[PDB]
Amino acid sequence: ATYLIGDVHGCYDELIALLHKVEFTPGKDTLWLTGDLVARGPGSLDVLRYVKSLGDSVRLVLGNHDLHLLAVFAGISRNKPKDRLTPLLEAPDADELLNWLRRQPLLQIDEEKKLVMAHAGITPQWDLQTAKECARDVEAVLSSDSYPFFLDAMYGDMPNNWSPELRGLGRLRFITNAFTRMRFCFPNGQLDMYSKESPEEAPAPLKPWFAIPGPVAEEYSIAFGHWASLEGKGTPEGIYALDTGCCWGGTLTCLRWEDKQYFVQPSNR
Ligand SMILES: [Mn+2]
Ligand SMILES: [Mn+2]
Repeated sequence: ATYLIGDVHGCYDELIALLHKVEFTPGKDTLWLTGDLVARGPGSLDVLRYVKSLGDSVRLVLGNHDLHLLAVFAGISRNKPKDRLTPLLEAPDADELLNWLRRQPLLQIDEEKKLVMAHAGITPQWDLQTAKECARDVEAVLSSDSYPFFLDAMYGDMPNNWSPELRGLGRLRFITNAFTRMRFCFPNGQLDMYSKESPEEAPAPLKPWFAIPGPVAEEYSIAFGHWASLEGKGTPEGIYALDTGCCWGGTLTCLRWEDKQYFVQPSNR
């Protein structure tokens, strides 16, 4: 069976309880995770140890908190107490866990399931070939010996409009923002990097990225996490918003792909 779970955010107990509810069995089943494995919840260290141990039984995409953890580890960014990352950063296997984490994808594609995953979704300004190339380019910098320079460069809110002509720092920043921070778009597909509200709470003319017809969404189902204020609701056919806010006191959601059946684990608080 194939299971897809939204942002875990260090909620190790809820993750394991949900996997036991569906009797997840590595070697028979595959787990897809929308990223943001770490921060806010208490068990980021246990989450990373477990997800790394799954090997080929898990298909991960990196989220914005996963990249932020890497930036803290590399001395690029300051550790925020609220993120609760210190046990992971101080662990004796921190190097092993985080060198594994930075090698993971930003984008997963299964052609037989006609299924795409990324943390925030797929901007409507990208076709599939472009999304693949952009994921490959950022994955290459993150997996390289020089990844702290990219982590430092990734911070920024501009440019917010895609063009194949983008080069350099702006190209990489846009790619990172589209895969890991996107929520709202302007009508022309341009990213808005400020509003984090629900679609009904947002100011005009902002619309969800998935409300703008895009070439990927026209041919593939898209699963994503990230947008907790969406509460997993309000999406069109073929768009699966899996982040129901476990770390915020919401729920952890798991979708089984074969029958589109949902399983939910309440937050422990
Ligand atoms: Mn998140
Ligand atoms: Mn996120």
